[PDB]
Amino acid sequence: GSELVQSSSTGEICNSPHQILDGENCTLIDALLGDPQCDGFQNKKWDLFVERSKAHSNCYPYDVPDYASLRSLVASSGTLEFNNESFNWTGVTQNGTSSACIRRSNNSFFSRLNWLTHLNFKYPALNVTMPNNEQFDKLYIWGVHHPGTDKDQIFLYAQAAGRITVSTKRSQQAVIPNVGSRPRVRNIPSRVSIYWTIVKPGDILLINSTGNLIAPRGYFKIRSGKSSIMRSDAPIGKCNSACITPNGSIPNDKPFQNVNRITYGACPRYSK
Ligand SMILES: *[C@@H]1O[C@H](CO)[C@@H](O)[C@H](O)[C@H]1NC(C)=O
Ligand SMILES: *[C@@H]1O[C@H](CO)[C@@H](O)[C@H](O)[C@H]1NC(C)=O
Ligand SMILES: *[C@@H]1O[C@H](CO)[C@@H](O)[C@H](O)[C@H]1NC(C)=O
Ligand SMILES: *[C@H]1O[C@H](CO)[C@@H](O)[C@H](O)[C@H]1NC(C)=O
Repeated sequence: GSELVQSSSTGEICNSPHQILDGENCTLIDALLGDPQCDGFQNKKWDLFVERSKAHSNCYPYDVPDYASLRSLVASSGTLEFNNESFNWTGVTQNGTSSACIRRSNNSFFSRLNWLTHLNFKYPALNVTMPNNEQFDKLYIWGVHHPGTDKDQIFLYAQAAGRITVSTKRSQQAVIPNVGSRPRVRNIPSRVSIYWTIVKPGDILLINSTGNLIAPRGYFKIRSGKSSIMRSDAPIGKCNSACITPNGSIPNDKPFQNVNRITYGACPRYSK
């Protein structure tokens, strides 16, 4: 029967009763790192985050090796509560900026990251620690910088590229920066690779670096938690509905549904 299956929708997503966050030009990852279009998303919370097909990044060219996993982690958690922290950044210059990441017409950078360069032509071996003495877990986002040329590498860090090691008592992550010119993006042949690390209470964050480090300014709180993300170009209207799809919201009364596999909230079984 067809009275058991739902096939239609208004085409709109209803803004109630689930907290929906429309990304517009921004991906979740960009709102996390702090891309300048995405400054309004700071410390926002949500039950469902909606990515758009038109989304574009407009900052430093970067890649995230474990993109999906990170995008999914932060998704479930459903918060961007960030906390600034006082790292001991001695011996280095802070707040590097780029003409590729524009903010108020001035060269800037990802709001949540800290680009360290040499100070007086020295870049000491960093041995900096940040303990989690809190009750909850801390989520730290950091990166490694891959300059286009050796000339840039010496300009920025005053020595050749060496290993970056981010470890805790439970794990260790080690990256080797790779000097090499990758195709220009926003006139930038350099790249940044994004990595992440979770620190449990009583555990400690340990950073080891001789350059190429793109440092965190602090941590996000990690829930997880049942929130989510859906890729959809569907418009948003004012209404109430418990079940949302990428083709729009639908009512939750039939046992089945053939509009789309992906749903959030109290929904029918997909059938087809
Ligand atoms: C969305 O992206 C377009 C393309 O560059 C841009 O013109 C527009 O300003 C962006 N929207 C806003 C206001 O963030
Ligand atoms: C930061 O690092 C230096 C060298 O390791 C140390 O001597 C200094 O006391 C530190 N500053 C703070 C506030 O811990
Ligand atoms: C670095 O930038 C942040 C905000 O971008 C600012 O609050 C801080 O004072 C800056 N640090 C230094 C030492 O300039
Ligand atoms: C961190 O990394 C380097 C390269 O492996 C290592 O030689 C150095 O001793 C380490 N620093 C600390 C804090 O042990």
